[PDB]
Amino acid sequence: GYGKHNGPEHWHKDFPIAKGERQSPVDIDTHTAKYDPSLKPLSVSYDQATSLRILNNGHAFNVEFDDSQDKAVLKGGPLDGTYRLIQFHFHWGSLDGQGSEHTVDKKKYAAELHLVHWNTKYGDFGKAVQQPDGLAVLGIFLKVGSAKPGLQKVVDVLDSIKTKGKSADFTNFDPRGLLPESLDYWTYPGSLTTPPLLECVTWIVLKEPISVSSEQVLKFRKLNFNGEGEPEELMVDNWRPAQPLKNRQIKASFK
Ligand SMILES: [Zn+2]
Repeated sequence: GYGKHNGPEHWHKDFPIAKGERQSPVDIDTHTAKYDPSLKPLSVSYDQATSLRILNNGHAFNVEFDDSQDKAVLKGGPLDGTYRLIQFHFHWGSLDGQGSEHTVDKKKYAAELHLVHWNTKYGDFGKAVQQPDGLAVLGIFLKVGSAKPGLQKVVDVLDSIKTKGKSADFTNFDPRGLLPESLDYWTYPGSLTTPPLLECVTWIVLKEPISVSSEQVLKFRKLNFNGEGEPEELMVDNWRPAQPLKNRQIKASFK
């Protein structure tokens, strides 16, 4: 979890890879990122996306998709091959001034959306996480301002999954409603940002944030880390701090 006695600063004791060479998130220093003209544009094909369910797993809430066929896929950019969307989730703060996992020149956003995809050549998500190129996660920053209409269906169902382990049917949700206008991105190799912290992720972090209203993000902060009938602990600040870049270069698709 993310408390004072089991937060990210303790994870290394159970998951020694927490101190590894390609851990995420990181600070993106925009002046030392390298423009790489050989990076292709991202290809996001989400028209046939089939959402199934939304679940409070005690760390965040996940919206899960049917990933048994190539329905919603990410290609191009720095990627070789086809990556299927399996779930998305957010990280957010107790205050608007924090919540994102990645930072841009040390600037924190109010929240960060992760669309998680796995490389179809490995057959399933479980095998993919064991490979250095197993996952691609698209990261999108949220700043507080105008409401995001395409997010509201998610906000409205949160009441039904308040506590850990609760799930609700969540069909016909279109993830295209959560993308910014521009798909310019930074990319670097990294890890999952929750345990088991495996170093299997190609990160693709979009330069343009989306805006959500204060009321929308306030509703995220009413969820609970705990299960029903346990003492209430609000689900806030479920973000891991920036880790050292070590021997990695962040590349940019844009100048
Ligand atoms: Zn995440």
